[PDB]
Amino acid sequence: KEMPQPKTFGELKNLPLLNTDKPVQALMKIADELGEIFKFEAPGWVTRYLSSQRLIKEACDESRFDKNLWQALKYLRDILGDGLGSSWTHEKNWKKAHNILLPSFSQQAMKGYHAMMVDIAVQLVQKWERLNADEHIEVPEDMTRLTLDTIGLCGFNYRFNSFYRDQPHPFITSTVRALDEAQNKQQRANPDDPAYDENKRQFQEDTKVMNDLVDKIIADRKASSDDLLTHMLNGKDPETGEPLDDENIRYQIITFLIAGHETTSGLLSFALYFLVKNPHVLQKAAEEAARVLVDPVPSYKQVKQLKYVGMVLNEALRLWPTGPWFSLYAKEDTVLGGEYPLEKGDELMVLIPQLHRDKTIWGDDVEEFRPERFENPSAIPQHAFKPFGNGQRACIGQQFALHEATLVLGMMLKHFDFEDHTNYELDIKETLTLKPEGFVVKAKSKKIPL
Ligand code: HEM
Ligand SMILES: C[C@]12CC[C@H]3[C@@H](CCC4=CC(=O)CC[C@@]43C)[C@@H]1CC[C@@H]2O
Repeated sequence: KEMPQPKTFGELKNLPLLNTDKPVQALMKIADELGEIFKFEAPGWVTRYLSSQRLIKEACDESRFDKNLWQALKYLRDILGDGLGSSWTHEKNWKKAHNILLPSFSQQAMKGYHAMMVDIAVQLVQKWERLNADEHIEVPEDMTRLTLDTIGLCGFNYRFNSFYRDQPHPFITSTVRALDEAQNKQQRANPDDPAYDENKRQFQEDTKVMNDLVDKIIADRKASSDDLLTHMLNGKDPETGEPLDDENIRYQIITFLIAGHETTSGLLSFALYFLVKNPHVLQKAAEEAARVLVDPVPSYKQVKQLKYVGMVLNEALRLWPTGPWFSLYAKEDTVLGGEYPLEKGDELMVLIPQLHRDKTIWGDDVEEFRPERFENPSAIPQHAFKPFGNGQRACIGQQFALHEATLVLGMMLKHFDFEDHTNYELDIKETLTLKPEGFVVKAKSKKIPL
């Protein structure tokens, strides 16, 4: 009945427990101690963190709970406005943009993106083919080169040309710094203190970087396509008959450029990490890649046939879902789990990595990397596996991400053997989205021509 809560610090309430650069990992440790639900209060906000499938299945009932803008997401509205992921479900532009953009993620759209995804994937493989003997690969850095370029090209017919730069693209640097600031601002007792004026200035500078790139993309399109940008500019919502206005279009462009790259780069990076730490799994995945990818360019159908590679990616998303949060609020008063009364408006936060370690669902070996868990996906209980969120606010990009990641990981496993040459110790960096910081490998080419 009474809800668990970690210790408080006077008027700071629970906030000092989140003074860390790894908040999801810190909150997982609180869930370890307190169980499937605990309340957390800051001077500015209150939420309840959920970790069990039993309770999360209830939170995913859209007749009782709607998507909530949790604190860091509210901060991102300064950049993303009422773009798709940062709008309330009841905000006019959510359903409008959802209706206008959903056909850009049809299976037919995916088939149309395939050749562009191959273009960027081939650039990754060629970069690695061209390294010298004394070199290694910076894995998340190169995955982010690939995933930013892929959403640029597929979504906007724009080439970031990230493989032509040996430093991250400036859009990446500004994305990391802005999302890091949204993460950190949550932990500040007094965010309007002038101590944080320099953080505000930098956040505005990163916002201007993003908006300058949006201007270039828009100018490029004028000076040149059936893609996301086409639908932003020309589509009409079939419900309201209305188009997106120019202000919301700008928010959507930034929205898709950010969301289209970071979680997918983290996934590819974690997937490669788990493969080199589990060589027998790597061998099985590499065997599938060689058996299926018989042509120099993978076809759309061949990527759909990479079943074990798909299982590898799902299992990586099980252990470290790379956007590890989604938040709900109670639409009306209701009792959660038969035990915890909630009031209309009360916030819930789904701790996805902890959901994915629910032993009553997965068994006791929750920490083992075992892609065979996903051999028969219909055998996984409803709402036990939620790396893409829930309901009408689930990830619109889920099929895009998985097709890109399956294609790229398949080509990687076809073209190289991998060495964990530093015996890398997993260090998970959090800037809202997760990545294995510092993960490096050496690739030995299998000498298979493109
Ligand atoms: C493995 C990669 C990905 C993961 C783990 C992921 C995860 C998520 C999650 C958890 C949400 C729900 C957030 C919430 O409820 O507050 C979401 C929403 C979203 N994702 Fe992704 N995502 C991935 C890839 C992508 C890609 C490639 C795109 C774009 C092409 C994308 C665009 C979006 C957008 C626009 C939303 C908001 C949807 C809406 O509210 O209408 N994501 N994603
Ligand atoms: C806001 C957004 C959907 C929610 C994303 C956000 C990028 C950062 C992010 C990381 C997470 O760990 C949870 C999901 C969030 C909070 C995405 C940027 C554009 C998309 O609309």
